[PDB]
Amino acid sequence: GMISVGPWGGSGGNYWSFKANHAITEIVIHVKDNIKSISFKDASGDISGTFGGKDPRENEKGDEKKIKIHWPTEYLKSISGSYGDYNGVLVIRSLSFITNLTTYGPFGSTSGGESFSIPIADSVVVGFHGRAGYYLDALGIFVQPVPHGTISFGPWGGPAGDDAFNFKVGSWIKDIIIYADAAINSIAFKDANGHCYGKFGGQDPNDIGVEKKVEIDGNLEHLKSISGTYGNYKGFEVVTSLSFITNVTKHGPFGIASGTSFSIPIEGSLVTGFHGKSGYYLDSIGIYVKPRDVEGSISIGPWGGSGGDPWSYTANEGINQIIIYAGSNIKSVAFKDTSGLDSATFGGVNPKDTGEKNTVSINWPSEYLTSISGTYGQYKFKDVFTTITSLSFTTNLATYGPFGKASATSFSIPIHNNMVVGFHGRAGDYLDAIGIFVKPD
Amino acid sequence: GMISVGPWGGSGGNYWSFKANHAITEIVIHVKDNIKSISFKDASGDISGTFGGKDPRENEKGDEKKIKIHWPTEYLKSISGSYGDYNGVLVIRSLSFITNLTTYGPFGSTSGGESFSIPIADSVVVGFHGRAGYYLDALGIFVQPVPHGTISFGPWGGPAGDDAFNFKVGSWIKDIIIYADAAINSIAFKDANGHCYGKFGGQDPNDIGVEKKVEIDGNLEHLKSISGTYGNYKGFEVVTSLSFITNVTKHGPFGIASGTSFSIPIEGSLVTGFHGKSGYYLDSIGIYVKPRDVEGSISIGPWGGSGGDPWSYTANEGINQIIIYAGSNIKSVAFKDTSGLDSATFGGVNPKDTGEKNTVSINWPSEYLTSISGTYGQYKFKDVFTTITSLSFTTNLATYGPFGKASATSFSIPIHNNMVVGFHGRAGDYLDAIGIFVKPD
Repeated sequence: GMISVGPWGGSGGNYWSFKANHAITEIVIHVKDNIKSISFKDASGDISGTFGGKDPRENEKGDEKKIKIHWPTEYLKSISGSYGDYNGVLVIRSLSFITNLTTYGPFGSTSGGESFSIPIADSVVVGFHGRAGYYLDALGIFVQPVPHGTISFGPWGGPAGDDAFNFKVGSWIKDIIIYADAAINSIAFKDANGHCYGKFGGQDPNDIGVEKKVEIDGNLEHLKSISGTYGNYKGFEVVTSLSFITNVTKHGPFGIASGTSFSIPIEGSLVTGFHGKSGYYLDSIGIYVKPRDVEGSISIGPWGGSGGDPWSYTANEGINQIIIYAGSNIKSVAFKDTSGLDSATFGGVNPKDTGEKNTVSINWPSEYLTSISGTYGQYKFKDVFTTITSLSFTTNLATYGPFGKASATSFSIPIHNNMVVGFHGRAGDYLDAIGIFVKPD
Repeated sequence: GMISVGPWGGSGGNYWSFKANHAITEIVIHVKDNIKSISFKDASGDISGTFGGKDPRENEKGDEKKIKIHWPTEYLKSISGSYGDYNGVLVIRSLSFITNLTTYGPFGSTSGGESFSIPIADSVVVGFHGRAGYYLDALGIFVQPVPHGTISFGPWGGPAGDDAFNFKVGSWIKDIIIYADAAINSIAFKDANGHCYGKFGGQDPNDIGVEKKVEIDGNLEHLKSISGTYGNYKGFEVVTSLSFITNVTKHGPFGIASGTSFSIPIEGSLVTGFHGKSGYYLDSIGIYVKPRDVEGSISIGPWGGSGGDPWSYTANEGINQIIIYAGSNIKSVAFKDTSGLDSATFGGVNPKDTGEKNTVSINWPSEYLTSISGTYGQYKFKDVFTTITSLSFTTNLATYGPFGKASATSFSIPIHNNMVVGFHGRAGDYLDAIGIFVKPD
């Protein structure tokens, strides 16, 4: 489960990759004028084999530079460098390796090239990829988030804005509502669950702009990336255009393409959030991404009634906390994870009937969710509803609950060798129904 | 899911591996006296990068040789070669590449030490691994079964025998029964289900040997490989000693080590059967292996009564067919897979009583098993039994059943985005209990 970034450099040579089994602790380059070749080593002593360095010319050859990464206190987090001509072929000319502690390089030549850098954070480099033949034509990285982190790119745009925004979702981005004329005036977003984020921007009464929507069909499509431009608009530096890149198509552009353009060459990603600043307009924006082994999880249930609005929550890392409100039945549920991803509250919408707060703690990852059990049936307040009435959560070490009160119809899952990676169901005033997402382990 | 074989060669340099994403279609070696270096190229054009050849010497470059594999009509299945001293280092001295149609090589010096060969069959080489520094210290391969096949190794031993054996299991080897004194007189095996395999050998009326047992605890251990010796015993060429290699320990030797030794350096393998020849003694023995899954498997259930004997069945490739004999309930169920793996029959141990035969076909892989549901209740013949009363099987395309007759209590599994890879439960005269093994998709 990792995100591909890049590669940067020429289009020649053949694709290679090296996904380290253990942390990357060494990089070996041969340099003269350009980068002749690269190889790697992980913490276990495994090596990647050498990419590039293939002539037959012996001179050229290049001086050996070894770069040490002091795992675990130091880890590789990113790279920079430059590309440009060699013998007529577009290749890597210089490289720098960026850790949580310092930067190594640049190695190679700093002049006469197109340089690249990556506006990334909260990442660890767990491998490389690129192109090679006689030379290293191109180089990229594979990244995973730091423990308890979420990879982010950007933001791009200008420095101002009065309202900062920052969110991550536990399902997927389903809708994007943009207002735009020459600039992006505002953006807002909806969850798979129908939860709305923002109106970030559009505070200028004279200048709200013109509404356009992106509607993502989650059965066929997922948001993978963004691109756009930023520049002047009425004296300010703001986002002037955006496009939304999925696995199917590119939506937009929205706004008009002016100033500096930006993009992120990423694959294997799902966008799970956005951060930036807005005021009158959209000053700056960047994304949060999670790796997609989006080909992946088993779903069980839900159990319970058919009322309520459907919801789902999949952890970014590990489910840490459950907040259950209960009385005679389960009014609401909510989840938190070790990376700080907190679900909306599912249920508990009628303030006359919200029950009592219960918190469940899970010492993740040595303790982790494993199953649920409970009952469902009729519950009356003003109307009659069919809901979850009692609920328990089991881990590898413990069973928490039951919360609520037992009604006749019980439910349970005689299941083993699994972990629970998220939940789903229906909720309105109460928790109508609940089930689980599981993976082996 | 692949098995590692070898590597052969010295302990110098560093470990490396290459697992191709598509079929290996090219191999590049540099040869002078030893193999200076190696790299690979798969059908999409992706390269591995170069292992070895870090020598700063010149008449140390070696001549480049390319080997093409004419995929998909030709595929790599094995290798052979030799290793020995070069400048005081134990390295790969020569190599050959073995295909379904032909052999390429030898490349390098044959005159030189130790040769190696692999008595393998039904394999596809999907990768290599080895050790490399200045030179190519060592090489091995990763393998998978051909479609519908099972990787085999051996047999080792002498060429005669009046009887022959050849079986595979759908659980694992729990027991091994050996009669031995100076040679191996006979061998037998038990399933995890207690089903017995043969007694092969022990036909000398004057010389049957002393019994010894190996018990494998299927919770902390699994059979991985075997080794042993073969040579003369009273004018027969037979297996003289065997040991049984698990992920933890090595059980044996049984018999006495005399004549020629054999071993097969594999990792990632689960032994799933045996083949060979036997008569008075054990003439020859070989193994079947399956990759121990880097993917794990979720268990659900079982549902039903507590009576009976535990059994499990896990498909080698994918479930193809099911046989049930239920009338007023369920005497037995059985299963077949697309690789020829046939399960035992799980109860219908009463001559009297076996209901009517029912064959269910699944178009694996385009059609595949989804879940189950049934009933349990009380069934009476001579006495009273809590068994599974009726039963149904869902796939991604259809349901099959029920069989027999629905009772009071009806269990089901509200599961999605999964495939069933096997079953487990309890059986006697009837199917007391049944549950499933699932994975995502």
